[PDB]
Amino acid sequence: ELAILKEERTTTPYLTKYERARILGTRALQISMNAPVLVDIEGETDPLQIAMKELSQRKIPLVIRRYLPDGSYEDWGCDELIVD
Amino acid sequence: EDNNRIISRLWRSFRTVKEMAADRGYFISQEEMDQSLEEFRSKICDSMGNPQRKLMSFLANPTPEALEKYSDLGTLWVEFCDEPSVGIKTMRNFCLRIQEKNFSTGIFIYQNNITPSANKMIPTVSPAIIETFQESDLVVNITHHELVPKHIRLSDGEKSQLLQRYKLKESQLPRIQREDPVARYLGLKRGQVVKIIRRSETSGRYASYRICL
Amino acid sequence: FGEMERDCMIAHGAAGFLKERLMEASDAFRVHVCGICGLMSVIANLKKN
Amino acid sequence: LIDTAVKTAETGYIQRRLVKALEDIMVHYDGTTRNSLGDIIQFLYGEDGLDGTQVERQTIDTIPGSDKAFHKRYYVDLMDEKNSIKPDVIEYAADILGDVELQKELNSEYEQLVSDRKFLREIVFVNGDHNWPLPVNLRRIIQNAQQIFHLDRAKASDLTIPEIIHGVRDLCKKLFVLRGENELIKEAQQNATSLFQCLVRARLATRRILEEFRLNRDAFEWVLGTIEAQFQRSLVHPGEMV
Ligand SMILES: [Zn+2]
Repeated sequence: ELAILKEERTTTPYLTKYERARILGTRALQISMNAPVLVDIEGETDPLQIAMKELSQRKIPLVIRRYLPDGSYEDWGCDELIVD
Repeated sequence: EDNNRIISRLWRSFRTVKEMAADRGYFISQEEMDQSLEEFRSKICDSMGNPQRKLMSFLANPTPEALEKYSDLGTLWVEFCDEPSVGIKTMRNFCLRIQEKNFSTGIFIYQNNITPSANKMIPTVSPAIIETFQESDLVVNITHHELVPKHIRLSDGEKSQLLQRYKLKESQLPRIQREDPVARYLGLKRGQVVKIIRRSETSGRYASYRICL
Repeated sequence: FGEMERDCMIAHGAAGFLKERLMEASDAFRVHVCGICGLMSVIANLKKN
Repeated sequence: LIDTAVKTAETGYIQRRLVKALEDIMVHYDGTTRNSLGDIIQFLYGEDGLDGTQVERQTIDTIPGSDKAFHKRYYVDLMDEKNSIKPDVIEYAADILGDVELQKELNSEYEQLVSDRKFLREIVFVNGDHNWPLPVNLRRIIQNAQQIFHLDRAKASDLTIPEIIHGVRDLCKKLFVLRGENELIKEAQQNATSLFQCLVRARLATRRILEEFRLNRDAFEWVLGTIEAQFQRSLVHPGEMV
C-alpha cells in the first residue's frame, strides 16, 4: 500500500555501518543454529568470520526495508547495495 | 533647530512606509521614492514650518507581475493619523472611511498610543484588513540591517509542491509569530510560508523555509 | 548502569546491546493483558490453558 | 581547592540538562533532521550533508592575492607568444597558437573564476580568511598521483585542453548529496555544494596543472575517480543521534 516501486527508489545505494552491523549479527546468528552456508567453508570456524567472508563475495540473501519518515518504506536487496 | 529633527523623523518614516509598500508588490514610481528633503518641507509643512498629516495619505495599485503571482491582492490605502492619543473617535471615523470606498487594506499610523476599547474596533471593519503601526517604530528600516536575511512570501501552489517534496503537514514546519517585525513588514496571515535564504560558512548559500500563524 | 552510560550507548547506536542490558541481564517479566480494556488485570491459568 | 570543589558539579548538572534536552533528534533517510514527531529542525543536516570526522582545514586559493598576481596565475592567452603556455611542457605546442575554438573555452572558464572570486569575496567570507574546514584532501591526492605514476621530470605532457575543461566541468556535476529529479532537489543539490565547487575550480585550472603539477592523462583520470570515491565515502549516515 505504501511501498515504493523499483524505479522510484531515492535512498542512497551505500551499505551504511549500522546496516552492515545488523546483517553480520543476524547472519552469524543464523549460521550458528545449523543453517546452510553459501560459500566454500575452509579454514575459519567462527560464525562472524564466516559471515564477513560471505559479505565479501556477496551471497547473503536478506532484504533491507528502509522506513521513510512519514510511514512509507523501500525494499533493497542485500546483493545490490554497493558494499564499500 | 529642534524643527529639523522632527521633520527628519517624519521624512524617514514616510520613506520606510513607501519601501514597505514596494516590497509587498504594489507600484510606486521613482519620482515618489527619490524624494529629497526640500520637496518634503515645501509640500508638507505649513508656512509656519509645521506638518499637515492629511496631505501625506495616498492610494496604491498593484503591478501586473505581483497581480499574477499573488491573486488575492486588492489596493492599498495609506493615511497618517492626526490626533496624538488615538481613541475611539478617530478609529471609528477611519473605519467608516475604509468601509466607504470598499478598499481591501489600510494602514493607520498612530503617534503615541491607542485605547483598548478602540483596539476592539478592528474586527468591525471586515471584509477589509486594518493594520496598525507606530511611527517611532518605522524610523529605521530593519531589512537593511546586517543580520536579517531576505524573506520572500510564497504563492498558493508552490506551497503544495513544497509539502509534496517533504511529505508534511502545515503544522510541522519551523514557525514565525504574527507579531514579529519581519513578519508584519511583509504582512502575513495564518497559513503563509515565507522563504529565507541565509548565508552559511559550510556551503555558502542555505535556503530554509518558515511558516506563520 | 547509570543514565550517562545509557546516553553513551545511545551515542554509539547499539540499540540491541541496550535492549539487552536493560532486560535479560537484569529483570525480565511477562504479563498477559487484554485487548478491549487494556489493563494488566487478566486472570490467567496455564497448565489448564 | 575551593573553586575546584565548586564548579565541577555545576558543570555536571548543566550537562544533564543539555543531554536531557537533546536526545531524540535523528537523521532520517533523506537529510531531514527531525525530532521525535516531525518538527524539521534542520532541512539538511549540517547545511551540507557531511559528517564531522571527515573535514580538514584547507585553503581556498582564489580569495587572497592581488589582481595582478591572480591574473598572472590563472589567465591564459594563446594568441600572443609571451603570455601563453610554455612550449617545452607540451608536445602538441605547434598545433595551438591560433585556433579561437579554444580561446573561447578558456575565456569562459576565466570569467567563471572571476564570478567565484567576487562571490566568495563579497557575500560570504567578508574579512577574507582563506582557511576553512572542507572535505577531501586534494594535495595528498595530487602528490600520491605523482608518486604512483613516477610523474616527476623533465618531460613534456600530452594532455588536451578540451579533456581538461570538459573533464572538470563534467566532474563538478557528479557530486550527489540529494538524489531524485524534482526541481527542488536539484536546486538543493546545487546549493548544498558550492564552496567545494569553488575549491575544485580553484585548484585544477590549467596553468596550475600543466605548469606546476605537470600531470599527464592516466593520472588525471585516476585523480577524478579518487575525488568522486572519497566524496561519496564522506557523507553522514542515516540513523545518527547527533
Ligand atoms: Zn478486558
